[PDB]
Amino acid sequence: DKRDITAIKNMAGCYEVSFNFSETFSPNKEYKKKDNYHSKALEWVAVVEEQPNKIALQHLLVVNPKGEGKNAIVKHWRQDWLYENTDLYVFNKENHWKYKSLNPKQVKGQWTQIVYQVDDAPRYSGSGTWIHLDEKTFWESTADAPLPRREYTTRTDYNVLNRTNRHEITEWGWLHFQDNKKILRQDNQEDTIVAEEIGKEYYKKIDDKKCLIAQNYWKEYAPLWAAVREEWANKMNKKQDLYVKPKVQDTYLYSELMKLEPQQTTEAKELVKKYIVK
Amino acid sequence: DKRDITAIKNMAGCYEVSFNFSETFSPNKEYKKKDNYHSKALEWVAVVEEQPNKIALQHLLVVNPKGEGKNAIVKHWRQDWLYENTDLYVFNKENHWKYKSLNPKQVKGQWTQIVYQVDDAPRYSGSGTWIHLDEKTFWESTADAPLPRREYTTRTDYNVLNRTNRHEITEWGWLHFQDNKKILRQDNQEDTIVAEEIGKEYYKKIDDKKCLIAQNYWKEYAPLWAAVREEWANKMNKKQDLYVKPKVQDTYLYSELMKLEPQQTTEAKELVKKYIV
Repeated sequence: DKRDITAIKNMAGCYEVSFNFSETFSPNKEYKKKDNYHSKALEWVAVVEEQPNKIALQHLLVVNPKGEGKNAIVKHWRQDWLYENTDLYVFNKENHWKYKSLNPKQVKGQWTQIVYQVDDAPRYSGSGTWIHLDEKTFWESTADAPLPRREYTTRTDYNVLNRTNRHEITEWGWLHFQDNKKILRQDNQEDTIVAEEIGKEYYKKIDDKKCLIAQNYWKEYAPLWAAVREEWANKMNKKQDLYVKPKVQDTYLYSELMKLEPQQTTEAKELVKKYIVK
Repeated sequence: DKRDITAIKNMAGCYEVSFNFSETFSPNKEYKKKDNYHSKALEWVAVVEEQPNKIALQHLLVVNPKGEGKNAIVKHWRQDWLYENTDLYVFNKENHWKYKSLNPKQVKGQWTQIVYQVDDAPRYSGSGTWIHLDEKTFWESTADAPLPRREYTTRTDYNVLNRTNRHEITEWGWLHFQDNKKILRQDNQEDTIVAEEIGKEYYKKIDDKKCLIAQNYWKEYAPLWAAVREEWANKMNKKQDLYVKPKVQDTYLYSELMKLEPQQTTEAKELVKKYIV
């Protein structure tokens, strides 16, 4: 179904995003639910790569609309879509992502979505079939993920967020629905659900012109980010587990990459390798 | 798909149900969320009617497992499944259900689930396709519905519950996931969503023995209820709107039927037609 490509590419554009999360259930009766979350943003999603069965989508955030360049844009998670892919990198705990090879017969008709981090490192991976039935266009998958900032800045109750993600194309844009389980993963033990949350992320399509600051940034700095991507790919094509340093020399990778200029491709690649433990 | 029929019939058996409801979002920022609802129950789901394009499932609750017969059993929502159905009764508001016709083109591959109440009156209807992909077996649809007991016993804040219902077959049984919206449809202001709720009902499969008390009741009282279904069907097959009197003589219908005996079929059909306007 080629309607599958239409749906992925319908997640591209200029959007005003409403971020919303509410806690729901817990296996502990004494659990005290945390207050609900709401944020807002201006996001431009771009199609960085279109290949025969690969579509890559980069999210960029416009923080200052009255500005120009990189100081007005903050990069956001990338979303890569691969058809009938058997090679996945999934989150275990901490800074460990493990290679998982899927059965090639279960991934038939399916698309794998690999969501990446701001520094372009792997964040989470899942596979599923796009459904174009009942006047609805949706995709669902479940994936273990690193804790987001809204959570690590607020609590230490858990280490893995299991996300059941749903991507639905809508009249006004798209919705990223999430039914998440907050899990405590400890070694040689079974996972424990500390709590659960529901999230509804609304992307309302607006005119592309209102996201021009980001389009102009990417025109210039795209070649650099392609090299960052290529290096991560070199590691992950070796099909071995990935361990990633969070900070080297009290500096994070995204910050170092951002300081770099558009043509400093070689330098960028060396930086990625400096944050890969192997 | 054949697997379609297999999926509906896997929603049957003896189950231990866990009911879980949590309010989530509201457009009123000053809204105070209500406490979460949790309950448990023992239920028997049975296949009462199976024809090629219609499968009906009756839910019966065992309230006392050390009991005998009728007073140990409480009737629960019937679930009728109809393939490629164009005739639906949809909840509007306040004891009124409106007839809706659908174009056969929209319902291809789809099944309609009409959920009925304890008095076998209609509650909600919706249509959707069963998905058998990704090692998952699911069905989803959206339907405006009347308020449940959990809510009418406690709130007058709203009058219609919009429900997005997901029925998924699982190894342990089935799950009823609910993404619902709480709406006030009114006068002097229009549809207001008061709050949103998420519900997850877990129907875990257990030994049939635990549900026999109910199986026995059904063997005896089945024909009375077949008769109640016959009268409602008469009204509904006339494809016109339905208004149901909530109470006559300050008496509810289920209560009257529940005061009857298997033999009393005519009286039942008569009691039903008393509450039909």
